[PDB]
Amino acid sequence: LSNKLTLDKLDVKGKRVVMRVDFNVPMKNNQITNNQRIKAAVPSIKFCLDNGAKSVVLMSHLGRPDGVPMPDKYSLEPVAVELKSLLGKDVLFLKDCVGPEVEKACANPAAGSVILLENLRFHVEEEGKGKKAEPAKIEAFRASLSKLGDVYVNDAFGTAHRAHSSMVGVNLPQKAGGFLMKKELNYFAKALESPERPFLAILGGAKVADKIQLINNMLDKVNEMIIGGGMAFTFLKVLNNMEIGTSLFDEEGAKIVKDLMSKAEKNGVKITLPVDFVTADKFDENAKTGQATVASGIPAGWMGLDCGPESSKKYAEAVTRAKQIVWNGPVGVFEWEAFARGTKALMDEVVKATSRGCITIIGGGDTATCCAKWNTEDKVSHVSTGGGASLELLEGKVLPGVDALSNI
Ligand SMILES: Nc1ncnc2c1ncn2[C@@H]1O[C@H](COP(=O)(O)OP(=O)(O)O)[C@@H](O)[C@H]1O
Ligand SMILES: [Mg+2]
Repeated sequence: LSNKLTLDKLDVKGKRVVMRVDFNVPMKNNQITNNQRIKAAVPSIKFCLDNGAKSVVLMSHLGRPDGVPMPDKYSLEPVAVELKSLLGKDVLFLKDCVGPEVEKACANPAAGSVILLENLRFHVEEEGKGKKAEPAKIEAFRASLSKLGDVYVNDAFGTAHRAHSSMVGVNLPQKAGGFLMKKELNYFAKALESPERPFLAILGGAKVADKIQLINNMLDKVNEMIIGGGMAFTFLKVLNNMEIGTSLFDEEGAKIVKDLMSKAEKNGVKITLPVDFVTADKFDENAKTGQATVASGIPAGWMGLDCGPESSKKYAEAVTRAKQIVWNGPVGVFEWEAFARGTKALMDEVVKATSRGCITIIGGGDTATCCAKWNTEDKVSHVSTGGGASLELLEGKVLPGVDALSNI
């Protein structure tokens, strides 16, 4: 951010501040399971209020409602409640994020007002697609958001890889990076400058279509890569002709698997894929469970939701060799006890590695929740609010949310 406006240089006195945050927090049984991402924005929010901001209007997405209002499933209302406790101030929640009624709520607020808008992705104009997109409405959506403040702050590190309307399209004269954006970028700048080697990337989780497309460039930066979680099945189906049942599979990514493996070979990147699994008869906490290996395949109508013990051993071996690790994506559905062992075991190993001097970086809305669940947040080097955003920094890219900020 050396050439970007940041919040420490933004005059907020008497100003309405419209602020993009990443409040895309994990939810289970409808409750917030980790408030990490909300707590992480509090320093910027408090700074604005302590320095005389007239208001702070907070906007985020939650999940992927795909441009349709889904207040039953993906409302940010619970976040407003949580933010109250964390701030020490009350926060007014609006049931939309644009236009007439929201614009009036934000036009001239009482001094010190904190306002949280509803899920930006209830409108197809945020992402620009759903559910297909339309330029004049996209422009109009961005215009509306811009009226909600006099100055703009982006503290949404976790979303900074998304060139979405709220992230790159707000038109106000001063667009400043917040303190979380600064903290995260500064950490990664230093950690990625001259990594300790071997440098291992651990890629798991879900969102396989997105994550598989990051591997090509990551292969130029790391010395080893664990490909686990939901992403492994695309690789195993292609490379081993493994039956994968109903496990996550990315048709598009499947087409580049062999090219990625070629490139890993060319670059001397050792790829560790799982070799065994805990299977489920459906995507449910209380599914019937089984075991499978790559040789056995996964039966029809069953899905692999965790790696098995033989995979955990191979993952542990990669971790023991590492002097630096970036981990994004649990290696199983760790939210459900039946499918949590692989991720706990990997967590144990990553903690052990830190203790003997490994630089260990865990990132993501869900992967950071692994740290919270097993009480390891202060037992690794850094826990980032960014998952994909962090992987994009590892690739060596500028994040669109940062690029869109005002130059100094
Ligand atoms: N084999 C699997 N099949 C389906 N989902 C999985 C599997 N392994 C992990 N997951 C899920 O991936 C989800 C989070 O992945 P992701 O969003 O990519 O991570 P992060 O939010 O840290 O970037 C977790 O909710 C976990 O339940
Ligand atoms: Mg996630």
